[PDB]
Amino acid sequence: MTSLEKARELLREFPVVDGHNDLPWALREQVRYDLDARDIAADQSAHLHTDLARLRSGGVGAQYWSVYVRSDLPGAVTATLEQIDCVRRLIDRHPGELRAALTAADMEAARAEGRIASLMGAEGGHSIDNSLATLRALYALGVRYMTLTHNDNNAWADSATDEPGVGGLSAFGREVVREMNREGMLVDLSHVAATTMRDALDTSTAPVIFSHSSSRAVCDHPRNIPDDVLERLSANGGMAMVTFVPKFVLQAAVDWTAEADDNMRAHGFHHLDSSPEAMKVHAAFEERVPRPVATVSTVADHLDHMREVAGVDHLGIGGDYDGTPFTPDGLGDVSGYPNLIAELLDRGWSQSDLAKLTWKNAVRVLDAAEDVSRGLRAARGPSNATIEQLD
Ligand SMILES: C[C@H](N)P(=O)(O)C[C@H](CC(=O)O)C(=O)O
Ligand SMILES: [Zn+2]
Ligand SMILES: [Zn+2]
Repeated sequence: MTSLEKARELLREFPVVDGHNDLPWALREQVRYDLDARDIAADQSAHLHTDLARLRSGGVGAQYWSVYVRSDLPGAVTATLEQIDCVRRLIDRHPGELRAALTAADMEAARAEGRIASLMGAEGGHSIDNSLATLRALYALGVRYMTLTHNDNNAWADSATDEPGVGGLSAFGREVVREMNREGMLVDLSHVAATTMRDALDTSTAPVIFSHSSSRAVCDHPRNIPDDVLERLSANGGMAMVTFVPKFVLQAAVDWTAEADDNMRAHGFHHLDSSPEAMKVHAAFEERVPRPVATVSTVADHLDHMREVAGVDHLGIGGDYDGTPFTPDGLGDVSGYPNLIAELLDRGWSQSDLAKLTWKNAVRVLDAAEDVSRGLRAARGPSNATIEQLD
């Protein structure tokens, strides 16, 4: 059979545990959670990267649904609760295809019955409003990982896409990691600065993850992971879940975006300005310089290097579907995973290597977080520390 046919067979046995899908945010922005307007039980290809049929075609067996909220707007906690509510509603609306998962055991139970294990991951420490009790509340509601920062620094952690702040993690930042370790919430290092990555690895007593980050050695961009950090994963026991974002994985795209941003500033606009006037400037740039397109090969290049440095037992996949506008050819939506697996097969990846990449590593890591949590919960009570006291 073809590599694609083989890929589908392999995924039927050990499906993909995707680390970051922003369907909730997309639903929030597109229809303000009017789920009937974007029923994922129907074909949503015209509006979203995600729907149930495409997830099945793509071989997704577990999904960490992102409950991301903007860090540049007030009421982050309320918004996070609304994002969590959206995930809960989706699970309740589609019992035949989805199953809520809070543990590694739940993930296996879902796989055994043929349902997509649905977990939640918060994206940005701003979601806890400098409150450890709030962190515990999010865990109680089902959140199983939290990206320490999003695109901007918060009071206790530095973002890779912001200027240096506290120098990685502040004293309270380390306290947050300790509490996440005690609760059993995975520390997600995507988005954070390299300094923050190292501070988190020094502090965490549990395996950490990168829900959606690729290789900095392959593509030099702050959102990607440095080799020195990848090297520490084997000891930490964590995993880096490769992402598909073109402007992060394709060199030409990284350069194009940098030049597009410079062009915006050249016209007196902040590179993130979305006004009609700013859009005119960007449109003119794309007119003379077409946007480069990434491919499955681009993503495979990152996985090959990540495997060499981090090890096959420390890799995963975090597509970032519905969280980013552009996608690599062959990975246009959630139904594309088989194309990536086929490419890896053509590159010599073994069936067991691939089962680890898609399913086994993710389950091991969540189980490890649970194991570390059992020990810490029995050893001490929860922290009542405040950011004022520590910082
Ligand atoms: C804003 C989304 N929750 P995200 O998941 O943070 C997507 C970005 C890339 C982009 O803006 O396209 C990233 O992950 O770094
Ligand atoms: Zn992100
Ligand atoms: Zn996101």
